[PDB]
Amino acid sequence: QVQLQESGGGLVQSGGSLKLSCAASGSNFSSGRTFSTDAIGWFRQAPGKEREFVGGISWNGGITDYVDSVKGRFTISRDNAKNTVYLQMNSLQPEDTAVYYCAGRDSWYFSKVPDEYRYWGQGTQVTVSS
Amino acid sequence: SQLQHNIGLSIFEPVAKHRANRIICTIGPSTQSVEALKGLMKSGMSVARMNFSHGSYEYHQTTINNVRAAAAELGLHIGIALDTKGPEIRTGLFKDGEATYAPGDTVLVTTDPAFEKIGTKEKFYVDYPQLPNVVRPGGLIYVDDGVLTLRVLSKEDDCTLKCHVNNHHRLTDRKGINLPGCEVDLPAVSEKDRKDLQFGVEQGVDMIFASFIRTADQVREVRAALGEKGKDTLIISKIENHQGVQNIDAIIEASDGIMVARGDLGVEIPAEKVVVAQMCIISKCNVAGKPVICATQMLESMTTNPRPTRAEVTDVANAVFNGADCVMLSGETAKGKYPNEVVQYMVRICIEAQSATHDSVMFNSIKNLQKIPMSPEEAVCSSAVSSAFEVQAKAILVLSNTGRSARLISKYRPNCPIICATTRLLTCRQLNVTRSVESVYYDVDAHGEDNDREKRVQLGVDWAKTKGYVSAGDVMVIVHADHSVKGYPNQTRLVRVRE
Repeated sequence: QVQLQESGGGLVQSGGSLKLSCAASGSNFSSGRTFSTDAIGWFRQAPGKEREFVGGISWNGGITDYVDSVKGRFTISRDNAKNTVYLQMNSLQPEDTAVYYCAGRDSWYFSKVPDEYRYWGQGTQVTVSS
Repeated sequence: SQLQHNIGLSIFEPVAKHRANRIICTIGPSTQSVEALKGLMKSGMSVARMNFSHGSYEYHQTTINNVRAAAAELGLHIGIALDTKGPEIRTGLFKDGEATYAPGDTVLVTTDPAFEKIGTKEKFYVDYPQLPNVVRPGGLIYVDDGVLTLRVLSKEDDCTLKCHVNNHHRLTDRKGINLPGCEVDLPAVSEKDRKDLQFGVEQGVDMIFASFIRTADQVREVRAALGEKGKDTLIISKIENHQGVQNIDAIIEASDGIMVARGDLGVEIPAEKVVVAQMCIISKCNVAGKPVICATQMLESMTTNPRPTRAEVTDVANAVFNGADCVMLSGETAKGKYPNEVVQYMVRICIEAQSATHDSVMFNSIKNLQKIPMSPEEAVCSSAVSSAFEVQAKAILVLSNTGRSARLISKYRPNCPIICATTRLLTCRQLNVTRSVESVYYDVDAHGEDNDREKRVQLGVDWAKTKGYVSAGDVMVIVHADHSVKGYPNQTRLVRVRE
């Protein structure tokens, strides 16, 4: 219904930084839900793993949570007027090398369970070499 | 019990309900484009409303032609509703659109067409010709919903009066008057009102929102005007004064649905009363199994702001809880900066309210009021919802060509979509104001005559499946008519959906 579009991956230097961007279209006309009504989660899938949580943001941005590994290093924000979610990743490390997806849940609140989200982006590669 | 259901709610769990209520949108300057209508329709609009207190027949032909086209493009059945001007001392077209009056100011009040639009702080025009002959020096002239009040001081001329301004106010073009004395003997259909209705019958509108309906005999007047070219179009009485509320029972009986014009009511009755008046009118409409609409003041402040107020939202929620079949936006959608967002706020309010009501209680209530012996027709639709509940059905599929059946089946307020499979388009369109119904058109000319009623049932079941209602191994509830009945449906069938 709602589609998410990722962008911003690539190669970065150990200690460098990237800003992941997620742009949203359509709607769930059935529920009257749009990007701005829905919480957004950021998940990453490291090589050969499943897809763990990084951080999440409530519908109007009033609440966010982060996995401890990225706390103080990553920041999720959103501009509902531009239909976009941002993940700002600073002091990137080799351990953050993974593919990152944004996902939108049909709820005002976010979750850390991948199976609880309704629409995803295709995902973008992030590789940090030292 | 709601009490149980309430303590079982979680704000965090997603809601699952397929929306049961219907959203009525008013068309106007910001939504009249085909692309805009298409956005209204995608965002949940079931009937487009043509407010005829404004615009020419050319503006309103543009709307008809444009929703039909937008509808077509979407392959949907959208209703068209002609809201009448109504009998209404009305007055405006101010010079520069406006004028402001201070207490103590003296202002002419003329029934001369010469100042009908060069209306200034000093001389303006009141549509009622009998004003000098019905309002005497001393009494008051309520201007713009009991807000600005004028004390009459003299019949200055043959058709002009010189009046004393009580309270300050800013009057914009076209403000309604509420002369506090009755015996104004106001007609049910002004001469324009008539002429606007042939134009509606002539263009094939699905329903009239007849305005300022006071007594049942007026709802007869509206009818007769519609003619026989329009015998089959819906009349929705607009209850907007104490007389409507007073005779709500014979107005309901003689109308086809009721609209609660909440704001218009609140000119004459207190807010705390209006609350009750809505509970009351809506519920009487439930019991009569007639469609009831909430009207004025819905998500008002989302006409200029990207979000409405929490109070306005518990307001819409209440109209749903109260039992409304539809909510109607006006100005939120007609002159507003966020039409698609407001309409999508309305969808989310309905689903959340729907999700929050016990599924059964309305059924039980409406059932426990029915007198016994029930009639066959009543029992058939009653037992349908009942069976559906009992076997856990995911959709009721009724075959009705006028749709009377779907309005009966919805009167028991099931907890699943009603899929109406009709051979009339008008019926598709008109059913838009009845809770839980979703019509599906069987073009007889295009296909067989479907006397075995088999194609039509497939039609309904195909839809139920593609619309996401029902899936392999779900039980469905078919309500049609036997080959040996005068009219009405008397046959019901409990099928299982096969892969």
